Amino acid sequence: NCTFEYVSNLREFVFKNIDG
Amino acid sequence: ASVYAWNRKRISNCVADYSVLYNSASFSTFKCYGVSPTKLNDLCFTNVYA
Repeated sequence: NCTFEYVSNLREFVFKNIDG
Repeated sequence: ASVYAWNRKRISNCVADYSVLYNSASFSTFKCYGVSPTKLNDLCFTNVYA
């Protein structure tokens, strides 16, 4: 059941989930 | 697929152009219910079943 699929030292990331 | 084993396709996140299908004489039947067949491109829904 897949509803989405996308394909494209210090590293910072911010992950959040707001309003879907 | 057979009519009793009707196949269902799920459509999430993809732009589509229902004008090249509505303008096609190949389709012997194009009838819409609850939504006008002309004004179709403006509508927006979260998911589509085929």
